[PDB]
Amino acid sequence: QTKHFTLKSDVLFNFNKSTLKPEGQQALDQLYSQLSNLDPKDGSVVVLGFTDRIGSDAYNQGLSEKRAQSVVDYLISKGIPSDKISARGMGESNPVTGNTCDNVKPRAALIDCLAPDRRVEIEVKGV
Amino acid sequence: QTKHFTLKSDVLFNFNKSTLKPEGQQALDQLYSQLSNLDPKDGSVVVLGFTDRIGSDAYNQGLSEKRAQSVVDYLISKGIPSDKISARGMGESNPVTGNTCDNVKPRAALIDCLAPDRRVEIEVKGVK
Repeated sequence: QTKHFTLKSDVLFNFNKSTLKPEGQQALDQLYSQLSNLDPKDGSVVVLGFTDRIGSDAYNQGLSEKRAQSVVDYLISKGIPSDKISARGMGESNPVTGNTCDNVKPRAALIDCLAPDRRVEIEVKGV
Repeated sequence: QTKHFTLKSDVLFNFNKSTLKPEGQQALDQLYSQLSNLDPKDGSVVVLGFTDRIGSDAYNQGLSEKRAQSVVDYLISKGIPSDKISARGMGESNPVTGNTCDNVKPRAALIDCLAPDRRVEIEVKGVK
């Protein structure tokens, strides 16, 4: 059995930062039950960080990876074994919004429209 | 005679980049006849780039400069002599909004509130 989780980066992290906000800690707490029912042998967890097509929530590079790694770190401290979990920074790839926001021009409104693309996804194999 | 022009950085550039956008070229095209009719002996152009207060001082300064050079480089190609036009990046200093946005959240609302600070200012000296 495979499970999929999506968290909002706007809730998890401050702008340009990868330190988990309290609300982000809580959202990982609330999912940790089901996020940890792993097969001892072949259970694995992959944390994938994404931003939007203009990278609106960062001005420094590497933040989608930093954020995924930051989520891994937290989850390991909750009790996922470190050899069972890994982080990847997917940047702007695989946008959820598709072409929805192509014609949105103001910076504020474009940020809003692109919110669904600013997320961390978690794939759990073997539950 | 001195003249002052202000362009919206949001129109001229993409977020966190300094490549002059088409609509930025076009906005420059439209002011051109107002900033090219210069005196050969006293006429000068200065292009100032400003950012909002979000992020690093030094970061915003650098971004600021590149944006100003992009505007200058383009204006040079429309026909302004290189020795009469100049670029100066100003970072987050001299904000138009003052403290108006100090407590604004979340980020999109703040970005919207800080818009007037994200600008390119152009000073034209000695216009005929």
